[PDB]
Amino acid sequence: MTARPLSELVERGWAAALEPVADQVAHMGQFLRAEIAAGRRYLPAGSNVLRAFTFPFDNVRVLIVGQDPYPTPGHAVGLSFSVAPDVRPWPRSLANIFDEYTADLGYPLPSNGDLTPWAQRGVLLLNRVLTVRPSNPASHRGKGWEAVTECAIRALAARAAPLVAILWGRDASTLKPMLAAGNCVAIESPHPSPLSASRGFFGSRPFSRANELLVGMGAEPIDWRLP
Repeated sequence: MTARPLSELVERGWAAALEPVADQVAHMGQFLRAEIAAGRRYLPAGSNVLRAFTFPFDNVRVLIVGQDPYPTPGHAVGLSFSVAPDVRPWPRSLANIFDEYTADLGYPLPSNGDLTPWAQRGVLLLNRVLTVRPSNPASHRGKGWEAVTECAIRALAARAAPLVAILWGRDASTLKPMLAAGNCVAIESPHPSPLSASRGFFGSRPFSRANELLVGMGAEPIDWRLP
């Protein structure tokens, strides 16, 4: 977060949708300042923390949920699982996601790990916790992000609009009630995560299944093709 008001930090739709957690967003901005004061660091970069909320709220057709950002410096860029275009090699999680991408859609291996194009086409790459202390996985659990991303997810589900949800950070029995009060929400089950690999993730066909569900709900499919 930051010191600007919600309308200045995130896209119009998202400002309105996250209105009820305006204060909590302000608190997280104050939390991040006080971490720098305490001599601790955070990822991703301040300007990337709410990056997922900078693509139109009205356009989101798919939700992909993760838990925490990458704990390794230079990985986390504020879209779940994405890395900056010059990051090589990819993290294990993204390498696994991309194996499934090639198996499911038949496309070639992406040129890099930048998932911006998915975010542009209305895939919301949301982590439940939007910051982490570097080299310390899950270090910002319970610091207040959970209420923000919960409000994000409940607001997304309350739209009169199609939504498909892919859960890649487990937490099914937490997330599934937030998505159940929606009208046109289909949840991909079961819920392997990228590191489940050959014990459930590979062959889960998340991308093709999302398009079949979208088309069944009267919506356009996602063009998953990365450069």
